[PDB]
Amino acid sequence: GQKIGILGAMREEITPILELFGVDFEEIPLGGNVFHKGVYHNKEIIVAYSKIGKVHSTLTTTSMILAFGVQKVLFSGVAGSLVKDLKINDLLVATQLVQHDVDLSAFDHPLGFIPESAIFIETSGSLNALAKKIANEQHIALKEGVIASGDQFVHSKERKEFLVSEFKASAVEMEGASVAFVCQKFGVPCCVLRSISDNADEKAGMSFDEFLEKSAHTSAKFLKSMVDEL
Amino acid sequence: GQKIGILGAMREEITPILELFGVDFEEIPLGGNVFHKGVYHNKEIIVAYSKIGKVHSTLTTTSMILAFGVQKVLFSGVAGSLVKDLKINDLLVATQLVQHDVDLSAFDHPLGFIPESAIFIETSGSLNALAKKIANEQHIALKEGVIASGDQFVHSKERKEFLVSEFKASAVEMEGASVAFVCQKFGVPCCVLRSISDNADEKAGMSFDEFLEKSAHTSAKFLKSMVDEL
Ligand SMILES: Nc1ncnc2c(CN3C[C@H](CSc4ccc(Cl)cc4)[C@@H](O)C3)c[nH]c12
Ligand SMILES: Nc1ncnc2c(CN3C[C@H](CSc4ccc(Cl)cc4)[C@@H](O)C3)c[nH]c12
Ligand SMILES: [Mg+2]
Ligand SMILES: [Mg+2]
Repeated sequence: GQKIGILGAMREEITPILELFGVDFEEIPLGGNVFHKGVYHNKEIIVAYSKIGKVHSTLTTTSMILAFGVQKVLFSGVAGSLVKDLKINDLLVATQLVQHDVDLSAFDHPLGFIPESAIFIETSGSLNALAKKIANEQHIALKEGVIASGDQFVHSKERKEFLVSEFKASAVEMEGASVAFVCQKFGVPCCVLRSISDNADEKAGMSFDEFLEKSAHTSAKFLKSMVDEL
Repeated sequence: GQKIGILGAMREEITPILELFGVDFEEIPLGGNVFHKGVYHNKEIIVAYSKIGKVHSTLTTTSMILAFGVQKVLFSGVAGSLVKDLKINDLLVATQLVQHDVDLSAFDHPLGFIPESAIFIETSGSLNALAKKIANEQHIALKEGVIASGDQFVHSKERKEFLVSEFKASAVEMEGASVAFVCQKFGVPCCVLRSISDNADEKAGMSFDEFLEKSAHTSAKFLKSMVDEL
């Protein structure tokens, strides 16, 4: 089968991936990351956590593509909810992603826009449709929406309101847009899957600490169900 | 000699590099970038502009290392001044770089800090010392200081004051910390050289437009003088 890269940002997001897949992994260090290489259902899987934020995740995704030759990238992890219908533990796939902290307004560019790029980065319609079909068959809600990514943990009503008003984002995290961006630049199909850990508000830190483990597991289990169909 | 990667962020920052080196270049596309491969003074040189910002520059630096096998990376371009003694056209090398827009304060981390990383990223003491020796011999001032990098063009007194107070930064740009970070992760020596284009204040946009071409040339000419000693 096709070689699949599987990414999280934090070790906690990939621990359930390694456990749920349950196969033997070889650990390969490169560029400050540890890549776990295994075989699952006749497919090579490469699993890593990037470390937090846009630079870390850009580097790790580029390494996955250039050094390991992955043919698709599936990102699994947690996110903050920006919409009332995404509750703790709920899943979404990002149809589009934006770097919400990019600001070239001094040159009259829209927020999120960089010359020679675009505000919104697309993911794989095929992988997103597969996710939705699995969610429907398993009787779980799966939102499809915009994810905003930046290098700040969002924990205020004011910043939430900006993300909703400026980008119509449904969730916020720190890595999805960079992962999807790298994949687009190399022509590699990408899916970004997140489970809600908090509401990105004043109490988000406490909610994140409480729900990281469960939400990371919810996303990882769903990612595995996608790989089972690939 | 050793294979050298030479990076700018904007096409305008590498146009003088290609012209000043004056050799034949082969254009090689990869990952949305165009790499210009030439031979200069018995050294292979790979020149590219990354496009603006942290994600673009992280990707291009990773490609330079993984796909082209560069053994050192020299970054050349322009920057906004945060200190009175760095005037338009003046040069500095970054002794350390910080991602000034990283904010994990919700988890009680210092600004700029990411777990499993550090606030300040180091560059090559050898390359920085070479730069200083060349500047002294050529009778030009060369500051050695902290450069702050983020995904916003800085154009306000308030943000300048934050960068100086929080990080003691001397200049601000959008790519240096990410380039230096990637190089550190792969063990590749890095030097980040910038020429001042503006004062990062309310009028920075107009100053940048006026001085981009000259400042980019000043940095490129100095970078070439470093390569002449390598
Ligand atoms: N409200 C929010 N804002 C941004 N990102 C996230 C995420 C997703 N990721 C989790 C993780 C949050 S930053 C952090 C720092 C130190 C420590 Cl010890 C625990 C967490 C980042 O990889 C983004 C969940 N909620 C978020
Ligand atoms: N005050 C400042 N703040 C941040 N970065 C810089 C830089 C360095 N780079 C130049 C370039 C500024 S962003 C931009 C966008 C659209 C257009 Cl058409 C022209 C410029 C980025 O690669 C950062 C110089 N001054 C800066
Ligand atoms: Mg594409
Ligand atoms: Mg080192």
